[PDB]
Amino acid sequence: MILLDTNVISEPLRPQPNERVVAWLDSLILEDVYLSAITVAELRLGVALLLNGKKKNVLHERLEQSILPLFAGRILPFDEPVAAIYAQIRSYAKTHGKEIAAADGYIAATAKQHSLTVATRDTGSFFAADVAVFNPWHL
Amino acid sequence: MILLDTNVISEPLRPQPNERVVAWLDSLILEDVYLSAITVAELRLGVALLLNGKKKNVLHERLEQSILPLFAGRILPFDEPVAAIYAQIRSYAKTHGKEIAAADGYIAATAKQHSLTVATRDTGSFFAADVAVFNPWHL
Amino acid sequence: VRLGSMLASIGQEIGGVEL
Amino acid sequence: VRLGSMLASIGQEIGGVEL
Ligand SMILES: [Mg+2]
Ligand SMILES: [Mg+2]
Ligand SMILES: [Mg+2]
Ligand SMILES: [Mg+2]
Ligand SMILES: [Mg+2]
Ligand SMILES: [Mg+2]
Repeated sequence: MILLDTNVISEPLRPQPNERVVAWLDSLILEDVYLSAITVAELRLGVALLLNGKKKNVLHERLEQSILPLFAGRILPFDEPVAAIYAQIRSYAKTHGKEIAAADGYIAATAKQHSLTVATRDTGSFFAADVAVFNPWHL
Repeated sequence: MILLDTNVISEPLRPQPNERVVAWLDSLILEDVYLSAITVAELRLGVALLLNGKKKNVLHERLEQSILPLFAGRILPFDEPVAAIYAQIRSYAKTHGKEIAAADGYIAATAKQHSLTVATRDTGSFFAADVAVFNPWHL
Repeated sequence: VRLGSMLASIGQEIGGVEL
Repeated sequence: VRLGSMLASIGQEIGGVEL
């Protein structure tokens, strides 16, 4: 099962997206792909900060009415159980000279709690969190 | 209803806590006090990073077996609805020259979603989030 | 079905964005 | 009942901490 990090779901939306990432996303079974509520918040914030009004309005519509519905029932919250895993992962990394930022920590804890592999371009923090990861920029 | 920020619930645990804050906490009706899962994660992380092993073990026990049970059923998750409020609040602050960090944004969005007043020492970010706030260091 | 293609299509109609 | 007092008691038995 996969938990898509913000940098992966955002790649296809770029002017010249990496074809390898797009193809990988196309090989996945939708029902097996999840999003953390944290990633949804970051996606929504990114859209709301666009400098081009026209683009923002259109992308807001597409995000809410076309993209997020693909994940209905699979937007995972950061709740009490995930909070426990978060503290465990971040403290362990810290007491072992590893680096994990809060944001990455939230995603990593969500994935561990649900037994998911994190898809992300930046695998560093997740390796330290001892959570499975996959970088779609690679084969 | 109140959402306690990390700096408030942590104050009584200090060597010489501010008596005004402790008294304020004592005037509250427990059932009307909530914690964000984000704050629980930060409290748990803080305890796990203590340099004194003995202290860490004892405080871990007290947090899990004595403190958190006081909030059973009232540890609020950061879920999809809260994510929407988060993006709204942070983008609005940004487009209006106001400052709100991610961490404070999560707490503020949780409070707005549940119609709660945030209790915190640092009211700055919450004022910009247009969420009710109360600083127990004041009367 | 094809998640990547679905997203790439959105990016193209708006001219692309950096999220 | 008294949330602040409950917490202050914990802080005192452990010697106080900075969270
Ligand atoms: Mg995610
Ligand atoms: Mg938005
Ligand atoms: Mg989550
Ligand atoms: Mg809280
Ligand atoms: Mg802990
Ligand atoms: Mg929350």
